[PDB]
Amino acid sequence: MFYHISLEHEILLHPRYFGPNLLNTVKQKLFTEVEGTCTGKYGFVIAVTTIDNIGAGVIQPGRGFVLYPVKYKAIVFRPFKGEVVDAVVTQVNKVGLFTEIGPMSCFISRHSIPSEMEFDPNSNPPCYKTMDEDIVIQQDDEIRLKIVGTRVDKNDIFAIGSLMDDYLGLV
Amino acid sequence: QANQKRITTPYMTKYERARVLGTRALQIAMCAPVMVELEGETDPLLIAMKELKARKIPIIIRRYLPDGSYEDWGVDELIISD
Amino acid sequence: KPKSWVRLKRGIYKDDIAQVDYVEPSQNTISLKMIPRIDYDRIKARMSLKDWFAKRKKFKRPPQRLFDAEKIRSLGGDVASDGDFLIFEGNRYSRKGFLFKSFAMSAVITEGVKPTLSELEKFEREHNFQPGDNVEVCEGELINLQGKILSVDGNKITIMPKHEDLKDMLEFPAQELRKYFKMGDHVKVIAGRFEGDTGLIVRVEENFVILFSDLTMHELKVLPRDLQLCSETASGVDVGGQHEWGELVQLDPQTVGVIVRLERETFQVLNMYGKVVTVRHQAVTRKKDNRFAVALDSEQNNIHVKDIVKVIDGPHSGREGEIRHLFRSFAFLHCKKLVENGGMFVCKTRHLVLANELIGQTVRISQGPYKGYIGVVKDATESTARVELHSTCQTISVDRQRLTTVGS
Amino acid sequence: TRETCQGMRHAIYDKLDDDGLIAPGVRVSGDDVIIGKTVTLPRYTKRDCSTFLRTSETGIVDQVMVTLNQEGYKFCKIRVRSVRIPQ
Amino acid sequence: QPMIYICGECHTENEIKSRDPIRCRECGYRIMYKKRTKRLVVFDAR
Amino acid sequence: VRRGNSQYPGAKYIIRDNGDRIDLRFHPKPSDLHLQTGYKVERHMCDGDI
Ligand SMILES: [Zn+2]
Repeated sequence: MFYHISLEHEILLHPRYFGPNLLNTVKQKLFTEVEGTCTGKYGFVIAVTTIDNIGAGVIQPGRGFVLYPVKYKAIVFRPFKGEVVDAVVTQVNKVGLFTEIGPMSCFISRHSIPSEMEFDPNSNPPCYKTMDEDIVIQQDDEIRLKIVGTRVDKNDIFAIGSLMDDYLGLV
Repeated sequence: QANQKRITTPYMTKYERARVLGTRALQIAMCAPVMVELEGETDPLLIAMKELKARKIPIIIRRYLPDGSYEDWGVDELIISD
Repeated sequence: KPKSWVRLKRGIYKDDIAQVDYVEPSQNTISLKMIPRIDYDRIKARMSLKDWFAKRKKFKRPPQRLFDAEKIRSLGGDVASDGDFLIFEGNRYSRKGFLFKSFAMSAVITEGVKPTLSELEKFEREHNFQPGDNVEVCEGELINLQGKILSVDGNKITIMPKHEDLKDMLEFPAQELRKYFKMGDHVKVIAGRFEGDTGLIVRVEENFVILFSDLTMHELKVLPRDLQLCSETASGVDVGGQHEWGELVQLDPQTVGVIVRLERETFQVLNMYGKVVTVRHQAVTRKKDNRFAVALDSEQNNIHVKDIVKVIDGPHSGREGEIRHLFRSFAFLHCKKLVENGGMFVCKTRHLVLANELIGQTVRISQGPYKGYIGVVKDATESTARVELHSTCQTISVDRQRLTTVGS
Repeated sequence: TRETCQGMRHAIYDKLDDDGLIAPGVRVSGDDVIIGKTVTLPRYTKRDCSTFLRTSETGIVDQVMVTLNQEGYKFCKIRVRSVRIPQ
Repeated sequence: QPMIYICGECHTENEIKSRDPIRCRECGYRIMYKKRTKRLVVFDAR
Repeated sequence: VRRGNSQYPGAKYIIRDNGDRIDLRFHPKPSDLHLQTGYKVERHMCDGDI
């Protein structure tokens, strides 16, 4: 789920940039720092919209650097358990289906698929299908999935989804 | 402690002088842009002393009161005796 | 007790794990079944046991291997059969290969003895409850209640579970206590087919929990009791310190790689070419790291290790990493933001871009203000030397053009 | 020798004679070996445990005495002389 | 190779081999002294 | 740094921004005598030092 939240980050500055363009290099470093990161407490950080304020930096004794507390408003994508979201199928195989929700990637286990669906190794594009073949999900399809779990890996949370509930299928 | 009425001494203390000169010298040594004409000067401490006499050190002294508040003084707003 | 693991104090069988067969307190001797230690070279040369003991001082003890009757037949040794057991050199050997022998109780060790898992394999109730784990009450009046393991004990754990909307703590023993977890939550397996692994459970069957390993998208079913809940990530610490994370290794002389992932049995070592190949612990042998080296780059500037560089070209594009190992035409980069390959990848060196013979000899100073003095050269560069003077208690620096070595 | 013994400092050992001892009349400086001694391990099979001249001192070997101690082990004493000019 | 030592009592030079115990072959004395070096010794006369 | 640790008004170490110390006693390869702006040189104490 995408969110707009205000966060705070302290950027260290080498005395090299104690020049007229200091405030600009401060925000440039903030952008380079926070953008693209992921955290369990706040989820993925998609982009930095604005900078609310730059605090007065401090000179740390002995060290040359100056530290600035930079409060900033950013876009974050945090999923949740029990949440229905759209996803994009990117690879389909016999084991299951692999989808993407923004930066996150999801894998749908056989126990999360309705009993009508059955694995078919014989098909050239592997896919999930039932005998009626009313609904067919293949690569690049749009699906609606329920998030069942959250697992954080190397500062990168990954989620497992589900489509087992009613009305969750290719629309 | 609104800087409208700063109640601490308008003179830079000897401790403030010592620490400001040292901190600015370290900054110069780390290629911080200089604020005065260096004509034939190379030692970072001597350059920092020149900047102090010129009232050009880009540093603010934050003086904490016992009560917990503080006052911010630009290094150029203080009287330098020694 | 019968069928117990013990060890030996002295003798040629010392430091050998053994299993008890029978104990006779009256005779002060016990029977231990263990792996025989027999030397095949001795059988080939047909040496007497007494002669082996006479010259035992400089003779190495044989290793541990399962007894084979066919092997001795080829070597010419005599093998006798006595029912299930086999008699060889006045000792009874089992058909499987285990050696049955009797030894004094005093020599045998019966306290503080603990076999290893590897040892048990050759010879071939418990509970796992830790603080911070959710447990259920399978049996008893209060059923279908999940509580946290506040305390721990041995046979009778006597945990103080905290159930939902229940501030008070109850009392339950080990047998009544059961390990249960909810769907879609982290779970860790201390013991199992693939121990030390983490995954998420899509469902919880009554006795066959199903989880998916992060290592590979494959099912892993283990007993729920063996399962545990742990928000902490899987450490994956190696056993015995054979290697270390981010360490260069020489799988083959031409190809050199860095181990990026550590597992219980397999290894995922990243080679120079950038692909991922799986290997075992024994096969991979360590290689020293080039603490100093040289290379080349597109900019035609010197590059050393531990320098920040940008991959402007090559397999990767717009990628930043820190060099950890260097090769003639390859270099290993490090990072912390990269999920793939444990944060470590490899790119070509060129594609990367910037982002003594006189020592100890005796010399006569032949020119200058110290002419005539004599000394021993303690250190010499290509132009200047340090000469300890025989007469002045001082070591001086002298231009090498002012020295002549004194010959014997 | 550096092939067999392991813990050898970077000090030269060429001032020693074949008996492992320096000879009288040799100039010595701080961190110079004067008694070469190795202990066999339980760069292989030998650990250097040589005696070095005290750091910052210098002189000339005055005399070298070799004996057996009470328990019959070989035993050496080395006297180093240093001329001191008042300063 | 020779390793000549001087006996402390009878002043007799005599060969000694490493691992050979210290003992004068003439008088049996157990204290011996090494001979002066053959290296070049040069002093300023100051 | 060219003078090294043996000619008195010389230097003993080069410390690079990476933090690795280059010992100028065990005379190292001339490529390791290279100085750039980030580095520091542990020079011998000289006249006028405080
Ligand atoms: Zn004698």
